Amino acid sequence: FSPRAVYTSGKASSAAGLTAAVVRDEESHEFVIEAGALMLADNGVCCIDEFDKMDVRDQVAIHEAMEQQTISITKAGVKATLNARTSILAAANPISGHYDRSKSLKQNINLSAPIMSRFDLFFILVDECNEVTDYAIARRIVDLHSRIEESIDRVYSLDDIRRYLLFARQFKPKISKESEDFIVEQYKHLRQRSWRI
Amino acid sequence: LIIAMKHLNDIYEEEPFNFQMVYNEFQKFVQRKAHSVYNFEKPVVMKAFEHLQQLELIKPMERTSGNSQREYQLMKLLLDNTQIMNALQKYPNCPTDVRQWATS
Repeated sequence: FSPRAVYTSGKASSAAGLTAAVVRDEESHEFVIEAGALMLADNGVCCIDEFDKMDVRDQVAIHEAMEQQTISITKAGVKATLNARTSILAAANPISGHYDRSKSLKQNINLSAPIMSRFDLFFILVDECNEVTDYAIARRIVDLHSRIEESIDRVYSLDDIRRYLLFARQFKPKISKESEDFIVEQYKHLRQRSWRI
Repeated sequence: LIIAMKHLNDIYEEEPFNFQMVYNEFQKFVQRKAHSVYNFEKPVVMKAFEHLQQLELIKPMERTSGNSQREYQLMKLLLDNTQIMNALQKYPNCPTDVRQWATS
């Protein structure tokens, strides 16, 4: 849907390939910077699949671009800072592939604390055996397989959604005082109660 | 309390239990729900557990007293899952929340 989207797999990506790399130019006999996925996804969205399989050495490199929105390189006499204004969408599974209810929630996710902290939305999906859900899923899948086009009812066109999103993104709303004190009290209540807030 | 006991028996296959684990997971159930009217303190739940033990649906293992309190005592259930389901089906005024928690 989004033309400014980049997709990547977990293990196949190295630390250099994500942010940037320092490579010697053949003709100039000097050192230059080859761009990584994050800086190519500038002002876009970057999707990572199987985030768990990534090594810690790669996630620690991601750390800076996650929060400070920029990436700094100080390697081999090359000093630079680059913009990494990206939104990260990560996909993963729990430890051993199954959510074991015999263990605590914290023990079911093998992720570092800052990484857990730096995601705004963290959704966990649990699969259950229910007959009505099974019937709905089966009928949807078979209907899609048999009736490819006539089984699609879209309220608005994808191009219309794109145009509306482009028009809407340029507005900058202001925060009202009522919204201000409502946010204050809501955060009071929320913080007064693993994934620390 | 019985539904919590069944969940404990399912999660931990054929192992005993005590009052504290049941209380903790009952607290978990009542805290996940936003504002349900089940705000009860420890003593009333303790009395309910004592009554349940009095009706002899729960029996101690390797009985002793003084050394071990009523708390921290290894209890076991004397019922089957299908019996609980069948009895709950005929319950007169079972609320929706407890029924769905039992199904879950």
